[PDB]
Amino acid sequence: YELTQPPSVSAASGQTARITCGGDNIGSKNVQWYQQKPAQAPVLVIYADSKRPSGVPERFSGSNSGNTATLTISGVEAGDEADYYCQVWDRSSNIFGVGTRLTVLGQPKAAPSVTLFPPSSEELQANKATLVCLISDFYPGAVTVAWKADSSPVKAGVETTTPSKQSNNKYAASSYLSLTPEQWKSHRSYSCQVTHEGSTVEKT
Amino acid sequence: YPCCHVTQLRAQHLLALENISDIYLVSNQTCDGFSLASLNSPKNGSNQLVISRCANGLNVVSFFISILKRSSSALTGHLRELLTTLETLYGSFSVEDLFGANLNRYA
Amino acid sequence: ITWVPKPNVEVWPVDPPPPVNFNKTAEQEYGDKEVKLPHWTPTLHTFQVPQNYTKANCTYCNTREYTFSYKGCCFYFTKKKHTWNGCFQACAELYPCTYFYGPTPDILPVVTRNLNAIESLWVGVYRVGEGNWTSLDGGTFKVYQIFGSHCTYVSKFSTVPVSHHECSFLKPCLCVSQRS
Amino acid sequence: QVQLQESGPGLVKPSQTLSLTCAISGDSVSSNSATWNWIRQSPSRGLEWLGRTYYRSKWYYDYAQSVQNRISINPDTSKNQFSLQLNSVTPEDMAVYYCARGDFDAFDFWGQGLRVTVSSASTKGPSVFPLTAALGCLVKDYFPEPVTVSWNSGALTSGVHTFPAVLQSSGLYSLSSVVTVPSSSLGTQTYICNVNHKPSNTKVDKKVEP
Amino acid sequence: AASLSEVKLHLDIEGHASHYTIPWTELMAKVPGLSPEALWREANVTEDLASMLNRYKLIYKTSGTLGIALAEPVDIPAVSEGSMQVDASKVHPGVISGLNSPACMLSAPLEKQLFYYIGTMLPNTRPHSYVFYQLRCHLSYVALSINGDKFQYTGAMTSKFLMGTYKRVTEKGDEHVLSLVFGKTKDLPDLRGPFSYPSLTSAQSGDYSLVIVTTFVHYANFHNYFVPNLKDMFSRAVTMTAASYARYVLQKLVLLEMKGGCREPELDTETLTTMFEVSVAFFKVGHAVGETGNGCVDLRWLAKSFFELTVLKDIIGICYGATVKGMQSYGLERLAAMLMATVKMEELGHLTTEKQEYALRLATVGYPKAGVYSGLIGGATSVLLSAYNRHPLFQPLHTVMRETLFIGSHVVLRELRLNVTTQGPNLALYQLLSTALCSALEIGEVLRGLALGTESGLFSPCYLSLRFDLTRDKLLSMAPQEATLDQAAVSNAVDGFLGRLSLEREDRDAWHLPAYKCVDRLDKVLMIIPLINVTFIISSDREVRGSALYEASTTYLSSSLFLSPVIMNKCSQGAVAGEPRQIPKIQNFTRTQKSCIFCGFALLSYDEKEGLETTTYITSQEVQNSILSSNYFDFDNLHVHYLLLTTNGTVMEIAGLY
Ligand SMILES: *[C@@H]1O[C@H](CO)[C@@H](O[C@@H]2O[C@H](CO)[C@@H](O[C@@H]3O[C@H](CO)[C@@H](O)[C@H](O)[C@@H]3O)[C@H](O)[C@H]2NC(C)=O)[C@H](O)[C@H]1NC(C)=O
Ligand SMILES: *[C@@H]1O[C@H](CO)[C@@H](O)[C@H](O)[C@H]1NC(C)=O
Ligand SMILES: *[C@@H]1O[C@H](CO)[C@@H](O)[C@H](O)[C@H]1NC(C)=O
Ligand SMILES: *[C@@H]1O[C@H](CO)[C@@H](O)[C@H](O)[C@H]1NC(C)=O
Ligand SMILES: *[C@@H]1O[C@H](CO)[C@@H](O)[C@H](O)[C@H]1NC(C)=O
Ligand SMILES: *[C@@H]1O[C@H](CO)[C@@H](O)[C@H](O)[C@H]1NC(C)=O
Repeated sequence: YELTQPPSVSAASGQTARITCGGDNIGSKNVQWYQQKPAQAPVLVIYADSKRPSGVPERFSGSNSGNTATLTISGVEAGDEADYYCQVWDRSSNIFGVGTRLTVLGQPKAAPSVTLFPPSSEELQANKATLVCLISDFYPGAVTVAWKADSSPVKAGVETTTPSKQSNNKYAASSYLSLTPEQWKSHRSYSCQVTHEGSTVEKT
Repeated sequence: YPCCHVTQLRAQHLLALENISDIYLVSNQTCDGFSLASLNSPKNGSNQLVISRCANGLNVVSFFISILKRSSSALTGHLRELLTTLETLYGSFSVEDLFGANLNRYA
Repeated sequence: ITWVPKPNVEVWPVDPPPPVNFNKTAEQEYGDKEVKLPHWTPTLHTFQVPQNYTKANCTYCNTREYTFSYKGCCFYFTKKKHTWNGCFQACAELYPCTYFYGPTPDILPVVTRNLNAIESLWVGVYRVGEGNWTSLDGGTFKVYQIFGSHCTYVSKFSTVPVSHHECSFLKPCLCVSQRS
Repeated sequence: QVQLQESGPGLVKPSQTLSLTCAISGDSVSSNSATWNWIRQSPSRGLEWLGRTYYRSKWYYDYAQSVQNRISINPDTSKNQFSLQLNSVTPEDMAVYYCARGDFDAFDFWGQGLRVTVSSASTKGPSVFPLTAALGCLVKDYFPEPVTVSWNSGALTSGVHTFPAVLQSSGLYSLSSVVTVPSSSLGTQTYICNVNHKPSNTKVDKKVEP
Repeated sequence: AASLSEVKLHLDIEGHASHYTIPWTELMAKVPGLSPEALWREANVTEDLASMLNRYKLIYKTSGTLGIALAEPVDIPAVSEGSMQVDASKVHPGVISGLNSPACMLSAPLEKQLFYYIGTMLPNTRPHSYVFYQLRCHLSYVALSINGDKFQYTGAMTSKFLMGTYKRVTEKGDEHVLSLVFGKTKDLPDLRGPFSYPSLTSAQSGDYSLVIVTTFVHYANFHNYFVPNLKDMFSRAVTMTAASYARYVLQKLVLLEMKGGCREPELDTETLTTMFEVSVAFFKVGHAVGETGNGCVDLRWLAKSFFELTVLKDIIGICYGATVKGMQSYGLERLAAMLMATVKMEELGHLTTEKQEYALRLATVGYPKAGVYSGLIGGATSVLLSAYNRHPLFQPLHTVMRETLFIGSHVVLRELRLNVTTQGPNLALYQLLSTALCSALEIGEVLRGLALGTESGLFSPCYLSLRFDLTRDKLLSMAPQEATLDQAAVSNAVDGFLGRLSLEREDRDAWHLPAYKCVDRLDKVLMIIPLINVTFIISSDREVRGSALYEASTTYLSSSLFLSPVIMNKCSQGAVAGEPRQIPKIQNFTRTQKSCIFCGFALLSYDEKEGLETTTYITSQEVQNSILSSNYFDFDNLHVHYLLLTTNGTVMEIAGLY
């Protein structure tokens, strides 16, 4: 009934990773392991403790005993970075896991690629002015953003999104500086700045 | 005389108590195997030679012990002494002594 | 309020006994003195596979009313006791996609765990002819067979299915529903 | 090929009734060895299995505790689909709903899953704007998320990145999407940014001319 | 008949030789049953020694003979000086009157009546054909067939030996058979061929012997399910008195009934051993009678032994559906019923315990069937009434009293099993007094005996009581808490106690009661008290066709106590509706009541949370005095109330005594 799985687990690329799931007499039940990659629907990766659905890498394996059920990924390549949930059925209840976020260590600190988009023609034609900062293809996915009207900072009217995993197991994010078109002709030029892992990268 | 061997496979060779007059039973050591029944037909006019049939001594003695037991009321001392002697003779039996023997020692 | 003294209690009077027949013939009091010792002739009844009832291809599990579950199977103990053979029917009529089970492929120690220390349970391993002991699921079984019969029961202390002597006895039944 | 897709209104007011329907293909809703399940995912409630239905001798429906008196799951043998209805919805019901096949224990094959949000607010139309090298298209101020973005009706796939939307303080959403074209190939061919916003029945194609 | 004459056997034992002439003529006329040609045919005289050895090699030979030293008991007593010698065949209407009259039945006529039936004992059924010579003699047989006639036991006995043949027919059809022969070594059946008893005797005393005759294969099959304690069986047989052995078997069989061996007979060592021991009991009685040697047997010994035999007969007939041919003497039956005419049943309890037991035993042996003398119930009830008047109120029953009442119970049980009877009133007296004697203390003692396999569990007034409140939990509360006894055995005893009191089936429960047809919810009934002129029905539901409906002051007890009186056992047309009446509380009363005012009334103590505790039928002033001048009334306990049930039909509540 109480499915306890570690909140997060880490492993180096190539070394075997282990995700555990505990519960009272979980060895008496059939444990199912589902994998959900970020921004995707859950996909069954292991069923019946050890059985594998058609089209799943053989590196994925599962065991169940007493109060511990272990899902071991031997390969730990790319695309394995995901959230792994255990699922069991105690009486009239499907108990899902809390969630185990897998981190694939070993990847290099890829530099961020930032690009800037000024207010479009139709956007300036109305009473709106939006500056778009598009950050993409960077690891680790942790960045802080700040806007400079003209060397002078501003902390009002700015919308940032969360770093979101990319197809190539990288990360991306998008900042939006909204303001009135009358406040474009005030300063010379606006500058987006992003601090990534200490370093700072700006565009104008 | 030397002992005999028992064979019943002879078909149509009928045997009946009505025509049995003498029953010769062998004792200890004489034949060892206890083939102890020479059944002899009545000898009131038939010369000599073979008129006798060989038969199992233990079965004959059991039959006679049983009939003498079943008639204890009629038994008169002489037949009681016969009963006791035949019971001791049957007590001289040894069925284990025939397990290792190869039998047919008279053919 | 008034309390009148009632007399002591005594036995209600009884009629005298009828006289006992001395003029009985004795020969008619008993029967004819010649007696034959009784002899019984039991009607042998060969046992074939029911065919009408067999392993279901469907999957189900009454999650709210099952006795115990294990891995990919749900197990029910019939509340009403039944005959061994008739339980082939008794499992199908209980819940959808339920059938008479032979326990060892699932390992019966769990079944025997969920029993009292005196109650028996008909289980579904049999032998149609004189061949191997099998179930609807198939395969071969080690059985503690001590009687000629084809039926089998389990108890709390049972290690292996045990053959029974009279398959007409009333006992509950082990029925299973699949999840595959 | 076993597949199934969800459909229905994505916006529901407080109280009110929520209705969804999942259409399946490659299998039968009257299958003897399966069950059809509705499961929702939310950060507040985690991954909770809502309900399930199946057909053996009769049609059987199983429901979870958290929505016992509020959920109904009715199938349809004709269209080979099954529906989901949840009355008296609350802000706690805001979640991504999936449908999936299963076998009592495991849930094999899942649906695409649609996001259901509750906020009583009305639908707002998205305002679209255009903009080695890169060129893109921006979408500002729309309430009922999600929005699909394509290029030449999917004819171009490599070099495309759609960013995830962001919620403003007002409650409206905005999102941009960019493609990559070489700087030497600036004035060659033509690129059309297709934008489809379903909860307002909006579909617009902005041609990118630099 | 057969043209057979004399024959001469010649033999050479010693050095010299001698002959013996056995004349089959005249010897056949002296022994009418002799057929020498038949035994000659039986004896394969022309058997080859090899085939003999094969026969020997097929019959199981014992793995050693246990040479125990056992001693014959002192069963049949010596003729009491001045005993009337009664020839069973010549039973004169006025032989000897009076229970105090010394009388003895002559041995030979009695044997000629017990073993009147003739028949073939040792059959021509392999393996017996191989080993034994067929014998036709005066026999007596006990026979049963269980498990769809697949298992069958036939025990046939003479006055000299006893053969119990077991037979199991496999589902396919293979027949395995195993026989056990008990008897004096000298008297053992005549043997055939190479076989000798030494090699086949499983146990042997100075004079007795127990022999096993079966084939090796059959022996193995049986051994898988039948491993008897030959030593114990043989010892009990040789040593125990006939009556004691019979009672031992009776207890065994009652324990099998409780475990359900009657409905679903299981093939275990205990069941089969009990089967054999039944036959042993009957044999023991016959054997002793025969061994007397043209003597006399006091009617007291015959009464005790044949009473036990009758009880065993009916119990095996109801449980296993068995048949007992023989071991029944019409002379004894007649003499017993004659002596029954010389006593007054209504005052049987006014005699000595010895004579009470004697008369009740004589009643069972003289009138075995129900329907002849139905007034025997009176005598039984008399004893019970007397016992109630002298029994410490509520205390458990003593061994002596238990034995006396068990002897007298069978009459009551037989007539209760019938569908119509004439002594209904008296039957209700018996049952009422049994409800009274059924106390928590008594229940405890019975449960103890049941768990410990002792005599206390055989009979209890509770068994024949009208108390339908006893449930597993109630029994567990009234169960012996002595830790010495394993609580598992106590639990099985509780279940068996409920089995003996199972309204389901068990004809000895509810039937002849006249207010039984005034209850619609017969599952919610708690107790039926049949008084004079009234039949009270205490129940948990209010649906009972009675004259009134009283509700007792109960405190949130699920089983709300509802007392319904049925006056003159007349089902009042229409269930009492509206609201039940309150019980009139009487607080104006004195302990020093010189007259028996309550004589014929009933006092019931109940706990407004636990249930009905005690029932008392005021039979005499002595009982009234005892109840009033004792610790019965503890008005301090506000949970326990005391209700008085009257012959007028009014339920009052004794709550104070000024
Ligand atoms: C009395 O006479 C003889 C001596 O015991 C008995 O005949 C014997 O019977 C047995 C059983 O049928 C014979 O064994 C058989 O051997 C044949 C071999 O051809 C086999 O095919 C059978 O299956 C069986 O094993 C045995 O040969 C025979 N002995 C002889 C002829 O010397 C006879 O049955 C006895 N009768 C009674 C009533 O005891
Ligand atoms: C016995 O002998 C008599 C006279 O010799 C003869 O008539 C009869 O047939 C014989 N019986 C048998 C069975 O051989
Ligand atoms: C007969 O022979 C047996 C076997 O050797 C022996 O035990 C027994 O003492 C002998 N008896 C006589 C009287 O010779
Ligand atoms: C089993 O046999 C009976 C015969 O009485 C028949 O009526 C029934 O339909 C059979 N079972 C099935 C599932 O058809
Ligand atoms: C029984 O099973 C064994 C294997 O365990 C097999 O060799 C044999 O052929 C089977 N016999 C029958 C009659 O099924
Ligand atoms: C019992 O009923 C009878 C009628 O059969 C009646 O005459 C008698 O008075 C009643 N006895 C008592 C003690 O009330």
